[PDB]
Amino acid sequence: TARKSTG
Amino acid sequence: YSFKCVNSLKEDHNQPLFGVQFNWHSKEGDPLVFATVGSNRVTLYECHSQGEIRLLQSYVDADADENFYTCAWTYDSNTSHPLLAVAGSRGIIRIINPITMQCIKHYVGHGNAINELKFHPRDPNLLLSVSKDHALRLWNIQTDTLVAIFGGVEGHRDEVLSADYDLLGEKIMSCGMDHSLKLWRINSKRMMNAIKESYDYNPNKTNRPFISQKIHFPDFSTRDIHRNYVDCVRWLGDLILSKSCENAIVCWKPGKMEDDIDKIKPSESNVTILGRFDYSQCDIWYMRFSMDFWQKMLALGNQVGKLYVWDLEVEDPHKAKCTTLTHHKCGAAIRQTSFSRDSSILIAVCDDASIWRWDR
Repeated sequence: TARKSTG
Repeated sequence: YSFKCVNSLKEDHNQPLFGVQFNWHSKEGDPLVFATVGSNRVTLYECHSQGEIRLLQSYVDADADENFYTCAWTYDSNTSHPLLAVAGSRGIIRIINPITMQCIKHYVGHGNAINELKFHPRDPNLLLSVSKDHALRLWNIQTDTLVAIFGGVEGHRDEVLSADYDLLGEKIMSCGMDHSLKLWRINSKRMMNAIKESYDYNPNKTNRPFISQKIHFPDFSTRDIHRNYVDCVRWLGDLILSKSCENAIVCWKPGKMEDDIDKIKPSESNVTILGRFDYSQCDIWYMRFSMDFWQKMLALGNQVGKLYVWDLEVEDPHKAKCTTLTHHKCGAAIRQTSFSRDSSILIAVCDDASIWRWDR
């Protein structure tokens, strides 16, 4: 499920 | 279209800059100005010679926990003065006087995060907001009315992430985390009348509240373009450019190759793919492309600070010519780009709060 950030 | 990097800077908050917009309603002879949004603030800068990016003033929200995601420019339709709308996690739209940075007024409805704001291309008072609560709303910022909500179970079923009006502001395409792109026509009899009545509303002269339209059925819907969250969309005449987090902008249209967009019916089950512009390292969502004022070009940054620019001044969409712009010190994710109205400057803004200026 896609992340908004690389972290 | 070729550019070189002339300056960069970083804002003091160190949080992502999620949005950047030049003011395309700048007055002749005045310098070019853009706004950035990130943390709980919006900041304006002026572009000067020798790459200078001159810091003017910010608006900082009273809530330390607000996080502005998006902004859009318009002007006051009586005085011509530019106005800047901004919104984000708190779900409150603020209308800011960019000269003094005062918040002139605000609007609540979504209560829930606002992911994008767009002003209508012919009427500077019509503002579209798209929300994490799954709906779009159309507001009239002259009479301070909510004209319409676009939602319902046949609307989006998860956060709306972007939307765009077509050239004449007759119809909106929206897209979001349900993987779908939906069309909402606003030139219906019902919607043109709702707009006219919004202009006729003055709460000092009547007893009634202003009634908003509940629009529960899009005029077209598809989930057959992308296979993940759809986070930016733009009309290109009667075609659509849209992207997900799958390293592609797809150029497509509703219906079959020869179908006129104003003859598409809500039950249309086909789409036509006219081209796709692939690129690399843009796997994260909320990464928006922008076009110049004339729609001759499109720019997108990726999650490692590379910019891609496509020249769309060619006979068919799949013939677009790509160039890339890199700088050894720009390595954070680029969340949005913006071109000046004259196309001479491109600004990219990043997750580490940096801003990059490229001059044509």
